Amino acid sequence: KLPPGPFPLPIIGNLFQLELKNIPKSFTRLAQRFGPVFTLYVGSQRMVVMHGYKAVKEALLDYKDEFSGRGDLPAFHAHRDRGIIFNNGPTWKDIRRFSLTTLRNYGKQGNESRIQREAHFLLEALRKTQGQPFDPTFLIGCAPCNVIADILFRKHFDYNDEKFLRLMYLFNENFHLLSTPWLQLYNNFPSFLHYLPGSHRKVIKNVAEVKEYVSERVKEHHQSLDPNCPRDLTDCLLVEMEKEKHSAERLYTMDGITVTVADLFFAGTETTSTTLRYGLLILMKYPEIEEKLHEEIDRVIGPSRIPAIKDRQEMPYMDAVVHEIQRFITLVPSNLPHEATRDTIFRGYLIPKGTVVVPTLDSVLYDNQEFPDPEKFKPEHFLNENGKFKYSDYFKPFSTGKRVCAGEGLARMELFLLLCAILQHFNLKPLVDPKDIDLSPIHIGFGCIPPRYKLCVIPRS
Ligand code: HEM
Ligand SMILES: O=C(O)CCCCCCCCCn1ccnc1
Repeated sequence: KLPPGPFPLPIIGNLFQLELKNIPKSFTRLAQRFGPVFTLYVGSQRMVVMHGYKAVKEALLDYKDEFSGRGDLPAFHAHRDRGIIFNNGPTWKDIRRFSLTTLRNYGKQGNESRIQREAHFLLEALRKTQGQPFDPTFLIGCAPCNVIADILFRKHFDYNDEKFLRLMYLFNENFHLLSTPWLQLYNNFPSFLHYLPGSHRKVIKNVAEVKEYVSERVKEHHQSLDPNCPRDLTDCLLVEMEKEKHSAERLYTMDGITVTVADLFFAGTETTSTTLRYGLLILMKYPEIEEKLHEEIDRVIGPSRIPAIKDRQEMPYMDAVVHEIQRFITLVPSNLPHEATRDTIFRGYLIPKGTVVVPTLDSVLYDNQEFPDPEKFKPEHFLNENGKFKYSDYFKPFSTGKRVCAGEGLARMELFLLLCAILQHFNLKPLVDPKDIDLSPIHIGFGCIPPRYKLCVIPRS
């Protein structure tokens, strides 16, 4: 006995129910017609979609083990059932718990200091543009890139090095491309379409170039490994592997490790970068907000002292903007796809093993009761009428549960420390009138991709 759904047609199924440029808006339409749990078939891959905090909460927390699987994402058949993001096999639980442990120890003062170092290079690069117009995409991006780099490869990159930029280029191209209608079709009809021309070929060339670059980095680390002396997360995984040779039941291969690593790298980068990039664009739209932030920075931190995590509890306005940048932009709006590990019962309904379960996040992030006027950027969505920070259980842009984002703590510290560093030293100057900025995502699918723009940064000191 399944959840309500539209009458699915042969082979295509429910395709017609969805606008491919805007799946999330199409899920919300379905939420009115059929309620907070509904059944879609696309391909003949059956999926269950939950809408609204109540229904999204339950699915993620109440039925933890049941929905802890990873729905199939064919663009990433080079990552599939290895690593962490894209993996549905029995190899998942142990790689995830171990990578989590490792991050937390590299992370505690290590993350604050690491991020803090990186901001010196970031600011230098922003100064360097000598107040003239620049696309921030591959400037602001280098900062979260380096941070995940040093954790992963103890490697640090200059801002103009060829390969660095090429990695960032691929990260960005795949994200744009994975948010286009053409890719959405690819994702549910992979065997009809895979071998045809079109930009799934590009997204796949690119997944491979990234895996190849990482591959080489993991072999480099083999060949000069001091087992006594990890230098980065790569070594720790190599080390977990060597402790595991005398065992026919293998839970790490060179392959296993290169994927864990690629996952962390591209997620460690593209994710923070998009957020930051969409944050600056928002703040050029609302000059009054950017200015309230300058006053609070100058009052609590002053012209020059480096920003720290301890400054957060003391800046309730920044805290609400960093929260609202994330809330408003709904970076991953349909979440990452879950799947039923087991046949299960949800509220009243049957969900078979192998059903893709979509616990949609923008429906939570955009609750009309939690956040009146959810369509508007409004810092006071996280402030009592009293100027103090207002916590929300509805702030789930990292999801929650057995598969909660592995990079949460890092990302959150990044958006804060970095936004702070940026605005302390510069003001934003756009090249169009604040009134004229479209803040709407240009591509909506896998992520929400912001308009491409240029700006100027004007030194404060
Ligand atoms: C900056 C904003 C970020 C957002 C909004 C975000 C969001 C998400 C979301 C929504 C998921 C899906 C959770 C689920 O399966 O239910 C996810 C998974 C994941 N994220 Fe992130 N992320 C961000 C940054 C990062 C960073 C910085 C890293 C790593 C350094 C990271 C690493 C991962 C990994 C490895 C998974 C797969 C988890 C698993 O299946 O066990 N993310 N992320
Ligand atoms: O294809 C590659 O190897 C690199 C490009 C992949 C870009 C995907 C970025 C999506 C952000 C969603 N996410 C992924 C993990 N945590 C959040």
